[PDB]
Amino acid sequence: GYDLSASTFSPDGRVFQVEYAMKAVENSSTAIGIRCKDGVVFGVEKLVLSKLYEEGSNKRLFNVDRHVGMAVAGLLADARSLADIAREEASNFRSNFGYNIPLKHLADRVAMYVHAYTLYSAVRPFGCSFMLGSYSVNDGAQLYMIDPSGVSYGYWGCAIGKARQAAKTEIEKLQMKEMTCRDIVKEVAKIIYIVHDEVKDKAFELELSWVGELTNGRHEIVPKDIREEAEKYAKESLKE
Amino acid sequence: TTIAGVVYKDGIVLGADTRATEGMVVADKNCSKIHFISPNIYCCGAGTAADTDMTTQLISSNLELHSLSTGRLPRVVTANRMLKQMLFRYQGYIGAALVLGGVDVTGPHLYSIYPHGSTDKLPYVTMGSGSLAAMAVFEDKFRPDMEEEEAKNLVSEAIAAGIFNDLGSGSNIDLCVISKNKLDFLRPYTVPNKKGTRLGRYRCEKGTTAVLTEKITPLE
Amino acid sequence: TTIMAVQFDGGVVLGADSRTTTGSYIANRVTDKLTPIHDRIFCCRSGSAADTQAVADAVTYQLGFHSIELNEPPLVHTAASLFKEMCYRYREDLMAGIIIAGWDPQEGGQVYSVPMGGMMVRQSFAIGGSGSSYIYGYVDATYREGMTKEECLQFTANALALAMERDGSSGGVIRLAAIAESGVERQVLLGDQIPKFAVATL
Amino acid sequence: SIMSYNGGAVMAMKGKNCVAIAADRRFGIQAQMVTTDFQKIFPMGDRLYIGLAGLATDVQTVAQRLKFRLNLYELKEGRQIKPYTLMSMVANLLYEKRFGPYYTEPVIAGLDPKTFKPFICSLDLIGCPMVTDDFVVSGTCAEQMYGMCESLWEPNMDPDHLFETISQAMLNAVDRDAVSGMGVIVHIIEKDKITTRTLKARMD
Amino acid sequence: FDRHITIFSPEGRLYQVEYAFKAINQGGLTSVAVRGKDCAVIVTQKKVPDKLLDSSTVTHLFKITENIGCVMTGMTADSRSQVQRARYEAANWKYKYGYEIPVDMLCKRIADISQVYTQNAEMRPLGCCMILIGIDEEQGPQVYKCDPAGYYCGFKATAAGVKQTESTSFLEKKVKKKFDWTFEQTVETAITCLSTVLSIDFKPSEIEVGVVTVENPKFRILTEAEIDAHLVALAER
Amino acid sequence: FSLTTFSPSGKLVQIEYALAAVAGGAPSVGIKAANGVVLATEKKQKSILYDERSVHKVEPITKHIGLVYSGMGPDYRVLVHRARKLAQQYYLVYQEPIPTAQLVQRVASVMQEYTQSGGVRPFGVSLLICGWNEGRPYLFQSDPSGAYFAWKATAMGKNYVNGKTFLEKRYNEDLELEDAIHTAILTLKESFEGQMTEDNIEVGICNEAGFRRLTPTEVKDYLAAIA
Repeated sequence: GYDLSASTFSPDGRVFQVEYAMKAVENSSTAIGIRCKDGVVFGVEKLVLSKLYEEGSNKRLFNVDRHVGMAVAGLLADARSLADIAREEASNFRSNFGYNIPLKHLADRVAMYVHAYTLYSAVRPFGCSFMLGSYSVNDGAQLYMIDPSGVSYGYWGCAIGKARQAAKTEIEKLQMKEMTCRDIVKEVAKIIYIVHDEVKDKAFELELSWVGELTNGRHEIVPKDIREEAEKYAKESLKE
Repeated sequence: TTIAGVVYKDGIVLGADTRATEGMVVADKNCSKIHFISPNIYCCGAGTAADTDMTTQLISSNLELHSLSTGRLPRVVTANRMLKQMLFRYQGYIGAALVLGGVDVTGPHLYSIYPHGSTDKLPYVTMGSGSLAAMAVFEDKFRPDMEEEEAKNLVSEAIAAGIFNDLGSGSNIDLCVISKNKLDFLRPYTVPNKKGTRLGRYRCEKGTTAVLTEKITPLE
Repeated sequence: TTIMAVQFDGGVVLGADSRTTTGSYIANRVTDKLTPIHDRIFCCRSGSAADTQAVADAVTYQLGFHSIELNEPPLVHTAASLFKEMCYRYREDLMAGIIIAGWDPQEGGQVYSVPMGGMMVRQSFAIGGSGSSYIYGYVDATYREGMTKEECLQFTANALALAMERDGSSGGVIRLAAIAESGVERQVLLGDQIPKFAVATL
Repeated sequence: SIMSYNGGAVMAMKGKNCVAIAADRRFGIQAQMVTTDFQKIFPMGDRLYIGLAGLATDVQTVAQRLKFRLNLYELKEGRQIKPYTLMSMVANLLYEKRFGPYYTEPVIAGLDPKTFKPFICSLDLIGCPMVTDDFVVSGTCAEQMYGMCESLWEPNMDPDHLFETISQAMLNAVDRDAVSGMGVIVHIIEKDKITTRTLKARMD
Repeated sequence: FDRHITIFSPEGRLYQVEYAFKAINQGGLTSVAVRGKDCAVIVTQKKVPDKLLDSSTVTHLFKITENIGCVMTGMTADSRSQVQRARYEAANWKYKYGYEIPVDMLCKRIADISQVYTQNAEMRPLGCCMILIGIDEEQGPQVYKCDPAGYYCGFKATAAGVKQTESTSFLEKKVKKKFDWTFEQTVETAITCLSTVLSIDFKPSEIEVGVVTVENPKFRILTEAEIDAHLVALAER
Repeated sequence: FSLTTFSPSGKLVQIEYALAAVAGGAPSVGIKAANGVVLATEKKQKSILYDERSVHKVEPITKHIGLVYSGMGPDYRVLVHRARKLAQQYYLVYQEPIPTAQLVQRVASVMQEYTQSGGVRPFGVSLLICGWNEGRPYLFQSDPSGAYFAWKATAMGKNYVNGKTFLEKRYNEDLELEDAIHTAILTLKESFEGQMTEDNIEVGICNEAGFRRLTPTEVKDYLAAIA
């Protein structure tokens, strides 16, 4: 048929494997990212399938450099691989040019590595979308998302996974261009708690990360005293 | 060897001698040291003759391959960048020292290229063994924005200075004049040296040479 | 060869002689040892002409590709780092002394020297070549932080004139260049414009 | 030196509508003669010959590798080769070893097989041709043969005189070179006949 | 069958290469390019569906060199690859030959690259069209287009996208009268074509315009404050 | 489907189908007069927007060799480059301009390289190669199979049979380069679905002076049934 290879077109110019690889992202848990006035904040709806797994397993927030973070949704092995590629890109950039890679450039370099898998018969496309986020004094805050096809666009707010629609419908309410990171944390946790469905799947963990002035261009996991102070606000705003 | 070039008001004039040595002995008398690169670009060559021949031939073929895809007239910067990029890759083992000159849409250009890949674009350049005698004339008699015949006289004087004061140069002066609307390759231009007329005769008549064996082999 | 670079607040100043020798014969007396890598980044060239010309061409290629695909003007540190990688990866095959001077919006006027072995270090004034030995004292006794463009041009011309007067492999013409946000000015000093100093008679 | 390890001498000389070529017949190591019927002139077609002086290994190797290319050429082509083109073939064959050079300095002599105008050429060991119109030499006695051909050569020469000229040059040259001689052989080639002679020479 | 792999059919046709012309229309956008006596213009529409996207990143105009500009139409990821290859080729041209690549030559280099994908079964063709513009020394302004199959040609005007036939009808109807071509007439013609075939009453936010002229050969992408100046003049007459 | 496969009849089917792509391209004429060779073809555009002074169906390989084709232009631009390289290789070795037959051999070798591997399709072009070597004109016809034919006159592309019978009934020797151009244009006028203008065709001739693509002025001159 016309839907068995990525080297194949259909009579209307469609490549169905690349779309089927997006269908795999649609069936994964939800991650969001919001660009603030002075940083970026990532949030992930981390599902715990069994109580035998430790708290900290299947981390879906990755540090790709000391100023760049990465959140993924889809197949997780594919995401770990793409993280390993995003790391050697930034490594070789510093090795050859002597400074931290920008994110518009890293996004392009990873997008092309992802697009190369949409052309051949010996490989499948990647089964993961993902967001990158950085902050610099010169380049400012930045948030890009990359799809399996190899597309890359900038954002003020974005979501990937099951509850993409439901989450962007809440993110557009935010006036993110006015706010700081500690105030957008509350909103990120509130959205993740709004879109999570306890009947469709079991209990979950909230996973957050930051980059901005308050970390000095260092991508960090959020401390516990703030993550709990936001999870509480999420519970108290569910009275609606 | 002795080669030279100038840039006058309208175009380029090149010059060269014709002697070629293998040691302190003269092998050739009417050599041709000015080589075709394009209908608007010619090159003079010193150093190891085979290296210059093959290098000029290769760049000529590559430019006849480039101009035929583009459909345009070639440029001198392209030839220079080919030559220097190759000679730098061979790290000097190709003993091709050159004087390249032509005329394109941007105007007349003249270059000197050394076998390690260094280049100099100048209004007058000399090269070979009689370089110093040629430049002794250029420094004393050169002027900007000269006419065709003044430039030709200057180059002939330079090559003659290299001839009559260097041992590796002699036996003729060739030139090439290049302009936007003309090209004149002058082989020979002056003949300042002529062998002496011989007085006696040594023509050997049939029989003075002894033979042991003979064979004939007809053909058609 | 005698090359020199200085930074002031707005930007940088560069300078160079015009001589290219082959032993003791002067093959080119009007050489241009200043080289535009980009619109506001220059190279002052010392050492083997072949090696350094090739390195300059290659770095120009690299930085053009980089700057177009970023769509912002490149840094001086970037060009200096490319020079460093090429001069260090091929230090056993190159004889190349480089000074990189230019202007960048992030950090402004900058000067980077890249000697033969391929180390890199930022400087306020950098001197290189074969005549720098004869002016290492003058430039230390005369430099002062807070100089404007014209005072730096004067300094760079006075130093190169001395280095050319004493060094046999340096002479001819002082080619200057000043770089800043506005653009790139270029001068050529020759004849009486080159500074003259007292030569003792007793 | 290198090429003086085996010795040799080759000459070519034109006439009016004819051409000649000559060589010595000695094979020997440094200072010992082994054989007196050594081939150094090789036919490359009718009305076209080539001669080789230098290191005998390279003589045979170049001749065989050139006959290889020539046979393939004139098989693919449907024509015998012109001398101008054999010159370039040899130049390419030798410049392919620009850093592993064959130690030969060939000499070519022939007639174009349509208009039959003579041709003579010389090459170095890395393939720079030299198309003179009087005479060419290569070997260990090059100066001695230059001195004879400069004085004896005349512009227009019928074969009966060309033979005498190219013989009296070779004999009196190799009679002053220690590692060249023990016989001299001459080929005269015209439109209608190729004549071949061995000469009365000293064997010391 | 004769439609899955790049083989020949009994009627001598390549259907996988024809199906790559259909991918150009999946993005759902239309590009237009017009040539003048001293100018050359490219035009396309800028459709953001979300307010969460940064409009600065959503573009289909690209700078290949300082003097050459492009507009890409088709699948968005293929276009970035073709654009990066165009940039690499333009840079290596100048490294090798010492002068800037023309449009006539860059176009056919991209076409030569694209034809190998039709003759070798390694890689898929790219579902993207490409229109370039640039000012030549003697020839003047140039407008060149290349295809997924490796076809290329110069144009006075052309389009790429869904509304391409109904754009080339407008354009061939306007070109025959041969008015005094100018910068303003050129941009007005392009915008009127894109307005007629789409019937949308453009804003300055819904299009992006790149231009190149003999006065200033540097490609420059226009601002919303400069597209409005040309848009207002249309409503007048 | 596959190219490294014979049929029981003993036929190569993908080659036969590559020739079907030649049989559907624009017509191309070839005539070998006594003192020259003519090459003419249909260069017609789908709109007034296409600039016809930018691409050429008649291209030179050397000073004395030239080409036309019928079929696919992308495939043509590869063989043009290959022929131009092979001519320069020949010159680099022998320092003589390549004969017109050796180029045809070495180019049919390239066309044959693309007939023996899997994962490659043959070329969808046939060529007509004109030359002037050794005081004689030449005209050949290379095919995707790797086979060439020397012709005195022929036609390729759409209506290549009636266009050839026209030559069989309207061509002889004792011609010259100007009586043959009229015959070539008359042989193209059979299939011209419209008014023949100077810009709808493209002509190239070879002779003692070498190959040259004529200009639109020279085309408009003889388009009046003149000479």
